[PDB]
Amino acid sequence: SHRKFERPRHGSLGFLPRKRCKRLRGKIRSFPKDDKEKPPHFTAFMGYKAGMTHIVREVDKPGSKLHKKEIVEACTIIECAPMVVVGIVGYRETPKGLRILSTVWANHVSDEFRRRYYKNWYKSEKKAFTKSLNVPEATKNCLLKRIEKYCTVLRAICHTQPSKTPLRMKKAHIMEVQINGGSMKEKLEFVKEMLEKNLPVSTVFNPNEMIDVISVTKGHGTKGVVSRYGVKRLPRKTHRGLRKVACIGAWHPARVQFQIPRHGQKGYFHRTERNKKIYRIGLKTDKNSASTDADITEKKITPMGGFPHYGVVNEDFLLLKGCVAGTKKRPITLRKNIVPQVSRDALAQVSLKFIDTSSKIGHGRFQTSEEKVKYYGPLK
Amino acid sequence: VKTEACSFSEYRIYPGRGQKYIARDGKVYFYLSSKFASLALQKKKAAKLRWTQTWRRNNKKT
Amino acid sequence: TLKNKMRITLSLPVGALINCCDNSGGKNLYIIAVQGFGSCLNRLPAASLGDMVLATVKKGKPDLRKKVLNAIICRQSKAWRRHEGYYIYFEDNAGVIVNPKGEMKGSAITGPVARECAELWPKLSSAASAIV
RNA sequence: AUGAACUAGCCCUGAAAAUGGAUGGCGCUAAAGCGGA
RNA sequence: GUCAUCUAAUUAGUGACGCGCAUGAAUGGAUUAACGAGAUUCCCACUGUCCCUACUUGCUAUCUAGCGAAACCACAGCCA
RNA sequence: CCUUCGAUGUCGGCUCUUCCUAUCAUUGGGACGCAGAAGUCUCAAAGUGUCGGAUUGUUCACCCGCUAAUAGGGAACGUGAGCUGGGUUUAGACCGUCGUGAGACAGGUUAGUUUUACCCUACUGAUGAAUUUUAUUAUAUAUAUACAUAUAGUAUUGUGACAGUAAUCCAACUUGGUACGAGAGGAUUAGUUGGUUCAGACAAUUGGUACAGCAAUUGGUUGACAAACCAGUGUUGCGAAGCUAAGUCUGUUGGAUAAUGGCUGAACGCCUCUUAAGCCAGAAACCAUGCUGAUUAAACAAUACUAUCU
Ligand SMILES: [Mg+2]
Ligand SMILES: [Mg+2]
Ligand SMILES: [Mg+2]
Ligand SMILES: [Mg+2]
Ligand SMILES: [Mg+2]
Ligand SMILES: [Mg+2]
Ligand SMILES: [Mg+2]
Ligand SMILES: [Mg+2]
Ligand SMILES: [Mg+2]
Ligand SMILES: [Mg+2]
Ligand SMILES: [Mg+2]
Ligand SMILES: [Mg+2]
Ligand SMILES: [Mg+2]
Ligand SMILES: [Mg+2]
Ligand SMILES: [Mg+2]
Ligand SMILES: [Mg+2]
Ligand SMILES: [Mg+2]
Ligand SMILES: [Mg+2]
Ligand SMILES: [Mg+2]
Ligand SMILES: [Mg+2]
Ligand SMILES: [Mg+2]
Ligand SMILES: [Mg+2]
Ligand SMILES: [Mg+2]
Ligand SMILES: [Mg+2]
Ligand SMILES: [Mg+2]
Repeated sequence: SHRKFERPRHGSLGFLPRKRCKRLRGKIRSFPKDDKEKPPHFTAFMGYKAGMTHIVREVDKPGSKLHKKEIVEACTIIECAPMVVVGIVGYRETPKGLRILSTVWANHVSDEFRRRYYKNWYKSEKKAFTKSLNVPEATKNCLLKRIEKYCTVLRAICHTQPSKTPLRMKKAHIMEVQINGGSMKEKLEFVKEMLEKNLPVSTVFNPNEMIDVISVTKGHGTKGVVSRYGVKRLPRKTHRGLRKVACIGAWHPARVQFQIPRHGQKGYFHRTERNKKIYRIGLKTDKNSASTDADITEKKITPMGGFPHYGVVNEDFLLLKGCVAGTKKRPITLRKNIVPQVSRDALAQVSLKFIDTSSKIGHGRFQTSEEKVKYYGPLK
Repeated sequence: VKTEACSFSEYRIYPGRGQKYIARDGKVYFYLSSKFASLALQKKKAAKLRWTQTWRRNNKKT
Repeated sequence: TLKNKMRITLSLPVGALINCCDNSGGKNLYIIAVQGFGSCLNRLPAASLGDMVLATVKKGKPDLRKKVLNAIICRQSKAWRRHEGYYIYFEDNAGVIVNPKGEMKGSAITGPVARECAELWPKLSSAASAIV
């Protein structure tokens, strides 16, 4: 017979095989659609998560209750040291999917790029990328002409620089960045100019832009149905315990269906989130990178006492409104929107009035470490 | 940046920190931390505790 | 009159007993329903400090008793967040008796009234003493 | 060389139920369907 | 069952009515202060029973060295 | 009266999933005894919803409310090695009617034991080799080639067949006291600002949590002070880091259609949306896009090094 009272289903069947992910790195599944009328440009980047803080901002929404008020909002900070471009790969379309012609490498590569090919670098002869860099440039140019003639998609291989962070890891992370823009020849020309240089993050994105985020959530281990799916909790009189689902199914479909919630692993899942807005792109050549027009105190982004569980931020960074999946030190991938948005919030530009840099250990009370010594006077 | 006092131990309160309590009459009180709010709501006096700015003003310790 | 009322934390479920805050003759109020509440299986209807509710009077002058009436919440004891960046809480929970159109049956409020509640109802703002 | 009525073959409407399904299956229309030789 | 009362709302509780399927006098009738690990209704205080769940301690479960059973069993074990 | 009496656990509720359409609301339409407003009859359509309580053991009923709406059903009358045990349905006991009596009653009442998973399979997560009667959507210098090519080891970056899939409804103000109407009344669309129910994450702030830590204290015991200890965490206050909600952030647009309304145009010199041939617009429905997996394809590609040896 029918269930007595209706209620919507508990979980979401769209994230269903709740298993651990294959990797730390967030992978882009699809790229934005190539508009061949724009000039060639990059589409993605990668950095590391540092921590959170809050700011004060004025509102410009006519008709809202908050139309002329300063309000507080929470933001996340991502460290964005520059990447290095080291290779070119070209794809072509076949009825079995995209297919590779060849890969072309730069003339020199670094040791943190080479460490990524070794389980244990300290006990090796270090012979990776030693014979294939002496290739004559004539062969490389012939291969590039073939790529120009037969291909349809370019991507660029780039890697990060963990030595400029407080990380313990030394292997660099490697990823491919698709390049949209003009014709195939223009794309190839655009790429070749960068085969051994750095990408600053400010080249790829703009202030007040809207961006998508890809990363891996925090891990928790084995968790019960009550915590994993949020089912009801069961009366205190129950004999074998109360933290479970009472009925697994009707008699006669004589099996358990895949829609029933069960125990198992929770956390460490792969996610893609949309519409995170950029509030400030700070640099490392700037001494007052956390000061505003309305607060001329000279300041950097790092709170008093270090970012808890991370360290100090002394490269250029992004400031994002809201929250991002992952722990501290988790690598974050940054993609452009699939198609650009023209809404009232996607175009509006933001002016900041205050950024908080008080301590996040305990309950902070001062904005700089000089205020602390100025308040107390001499000690013992 | 504008800021105002704690009304229990007059430290300066920066934006995004505080906590307010409206009494039986329309008096407004503004603390910054949980410790001060708990102490004030237990009806303890700031002049009876050694570390507050009120105690060491009454003892000429500044 | 605009009805925007950015969200406020709800803590006053059905079955609560609160003060009456005005000069109409009643001494308390007993919430039995909340306007605008939808459907969710085991969830109790609950109200915050700007909503209109249905209540009875458990003590007060006899002609106000044994009936269903309308009321509006003016103070609440559970803390809630203001967008300027702090948190607020009163000591007690209070409300006033009104018409289904929001017009008072008494003629004066006793204590302080919330600034969010007065923005939605003009008669209550007119009849208040101190708005906080 | 136009109107009306009637009659009977194939086709169509009447024709709504619970796990996903049954001219035995694929499929079949110059039949691999229905009535004959 | 009808009337009143208790609630916002009463197949429940109490007070009355009586042509009572089929009430009634040591088969004891009608009451009744005190007493009861006896059967029911309402109020005050109280609370994780609940809204709606979260965080924590011991002892298990877990993986190791050692030791070491039983029920059951035609043959066996994916579906429409 | 076909199966089960060397036994298929017998009412209801709670929890949880999936299916049906004989459509209550939400989406587009046709008709009216259709001015507007509010309704009634009806078409495609199951994508998304279908509640809080008082009395009763109840299924069923009947009132108080909110709502957009508070539709109807199935799965051994879904669901007891999931619970619970109020009812019925052993043994005690009371009342009424019946019986000479022992006793009966589908008439009331009160008290009355709910056992076992370590096996197979299903489902949820976790390790993992072996794949030449094997495979191929090219390679090489306009030419040739299946009469061809393909070894293994350790790593990185990728392709993506196939399977799963996600958002939903409402209010206020403007349009505008307007079109319509004698008056009383009185909206369709579009815009702006918020909210409900869902889903996926997060901890800057607020709250919760204590066997990091610091402080206070009762009984007892080391001669006193100091320093400590026991009372299975003796009791009390604050309580960082971490976890966490009641706190914070985020939740697309294309192709081809069904209903209906139309185009050109015979049959039938007029006519006709086709009840012939040939076309158009068009829905919360369908297929993609986007997202999760991909020892779901015993599946594959490019690259970098190395193999007393092709
Ligand atoms: Mg029990
Ligand atoms: Mg902190
Ligand atoms: Mg002080
Ligand atoms: Mg319930
Ligand atoms: Mg045949
Ligand atoms: Mg009686
Ligand atoms: Mg006698
Ligand atoms: Mg007798
Ligand atoms: Mg053990
Ligand atoms: Mg079968
Ligand atoms: Mg048998
Ligand atoms: Mg059985
Ligand atoms: Mg049995
Ligand atoms: Mg019918
Ligand atoms: Mg319509
Ligand atoms: Mg309609
Ligand atoms: Mg049954
Ligand atoms: Mg049946
Ligand atoms: Mg049992
Ligand atoms: Mg049962
Ligand atoms: Mg069972
Ligand atoms: Mg019983
Ligand atoms: Mg008995
Ligand atoms: Mg705290
Ligand atoms: Mg904490």
